[PDB]
Amino acid sequence: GAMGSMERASLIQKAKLAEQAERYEDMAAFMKGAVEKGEELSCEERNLLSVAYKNVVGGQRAAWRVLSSIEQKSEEKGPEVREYREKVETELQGVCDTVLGLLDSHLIKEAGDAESRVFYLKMKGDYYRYLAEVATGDDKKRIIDSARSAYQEAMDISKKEMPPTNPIRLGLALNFSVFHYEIANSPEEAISLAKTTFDEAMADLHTLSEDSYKDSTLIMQLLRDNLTLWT
Amino acid sequence: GAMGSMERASLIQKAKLAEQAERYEDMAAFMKGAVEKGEELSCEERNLLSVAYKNVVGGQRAAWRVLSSIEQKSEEKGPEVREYREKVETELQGVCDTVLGLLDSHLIKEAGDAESRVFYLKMKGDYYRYLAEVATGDDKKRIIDSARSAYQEAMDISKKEMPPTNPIRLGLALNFSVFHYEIANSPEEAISLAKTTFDEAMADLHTLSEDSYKDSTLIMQLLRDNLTLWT
Amino acid sequence: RDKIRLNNAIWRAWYIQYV
Amino acid sequence: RDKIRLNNAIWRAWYIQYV
Ligand SMILES: O=C(COc1ccccc1P(=O)(O)O)NCCc1ccccc1
Ligand SMILES: O=C(COc1ccccc1P(=O)(O)O)NCCc1ccccc1
Ligand SMILES: [Mg+2]
Ligand SMILES: [Mg+2]
Ligand SMILES: [Mg+2]
Ligand SMILES: [Mg+2]
Ligand SMILES: [Mg+2]
Ligand SMILES: [Mg+2]
Repeated sequence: GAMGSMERASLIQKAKLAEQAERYEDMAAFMKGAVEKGEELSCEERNLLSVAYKNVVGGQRAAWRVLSSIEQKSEEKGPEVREYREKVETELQGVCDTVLGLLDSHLIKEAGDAESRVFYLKMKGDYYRYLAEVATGDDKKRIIDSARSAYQEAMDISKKEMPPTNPIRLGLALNFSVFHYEIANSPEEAISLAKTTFDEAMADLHTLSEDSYKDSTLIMQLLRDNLTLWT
Repeated sequence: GAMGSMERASLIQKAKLAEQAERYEDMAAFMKGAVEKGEELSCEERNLLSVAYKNVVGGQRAAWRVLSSIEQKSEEKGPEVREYREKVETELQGVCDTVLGLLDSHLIKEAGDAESRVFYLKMKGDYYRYLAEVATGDDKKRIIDSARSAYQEAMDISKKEMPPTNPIRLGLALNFSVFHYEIANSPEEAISLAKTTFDEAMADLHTLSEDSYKDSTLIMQLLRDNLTLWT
Repeated sequence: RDKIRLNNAIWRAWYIQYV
Repeated sequence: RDKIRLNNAIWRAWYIQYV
């Protein structure tokens, strides 16, 4: 890899600079370089990894959505709208595969604490979810089951090892509920999960400091917003 | 070039799709491919070329500004902030050089109508201006004179061949006034140009249709906003 | 927080409107 | 138009504040 010659600390430093500059492609390349040093990632570093790739794939998804809609709307268009949509799709799949590769080599393997293991399995579920959004048919089924399996393992650990207000646990539940609604054709599961997650978090807010309270209630608000949209 | 196998019409079509998707890097690569077909560009195509590269270099400039400020603020930092700022700088210079290359091969050469020739010379001034923002010393002087020369030729043609409300003429004057203020250490020239441009455009608005009026007054408003900032 | 909530709502609403 | 004017003002103001 092209980051092989750069110090791990320098890669992390530059990932933070790239974040400040909203240079998310660079940020992701720096964090990929950091992961490929072979050492575990700290909490802050895990967040940098996620922010980088979530923003990269977010841009790709947004573009894919613009093009997909144009495609579906097409007077004979020629092959160009399809071609360009496929170009973006392929690039998106490439980024997902890169992330999935990092998590499989060897972030998940070496993650023993709940905070890291749940985080990485949530990511695994997320990037399979993004692959699922652009997939068709039988390939879609396997991708969807890969997402489900990762989220489910993360859910099982989070329920055992983390309080109901833990932001990682909450963001996992949020995303798994989105998976149910948008990917798995399971709106009732989505709603049930979001509601139970919200209610169990509400009942644990009393334990929290001002700062932790703010972190937890943000994700709770997102659960509630989704519920309002879905009901 | 990698676009060498794609039809010119397909490149233009995809540039418009990329614009809709805010995929400006793609848009610029498609338009570069189109220019490299060797034919002149229509008015709409010239605008696509400009929108693409202005947005690409705009992102690079914005990032450079974030990093430059961090750099100037630096407890011993190590070489990383400088290195990353230099990386962005080099990429920015690369994009400017690409644009300048397209204009020199052979857009300006073949541009005989005022609307095209002024447009391309304004672009030439702009991309030299962007190179000037990150330049130092003697290299800076030559770059600054290259910008000035291009803008000046464009100005001379625009005054001879276009009415004072022509949006291309107005945008050229706007940008040349910015060059004077920000690059050439000539704030009085900047102010004088913006004012004279505004006043001569005001006196020609009466000739315009509703639609042309809206186009002209937008750039006039930008001249006035700049004047307010500078005075 | 408003911005985060707004951005989330846009993304989620797209799916619903797509159908 | 407001957005175009706002975006322009931000870019121009940066130079002034940079000095
Ligand atoms: O704002 C969105 C909308 O959706 C996306 C937009 C871009 C990229 C990815 C996704 P998503 O994975 O589909 O949710 N989501 C993030 C919600 C969130 C905010 C703060 C803390 C935790 C979660
Ligand atoms: O909004 C900006 C601020 O500045 C830039 C931001 C990004 C890229 C380039 C530049 P600039 O070349 O330095 O002006 N400028 C464009 C102003 C304009 C709007 C509409 C019509 C004509 C002109
Ligand atoms: Mg080392
Ligand atoms: Mg495909
Ligand atoms: Mg249950
Ligand atoms: Mg042909
Ligand atoms: Mg340099
Ligand atoms: Mg004069």
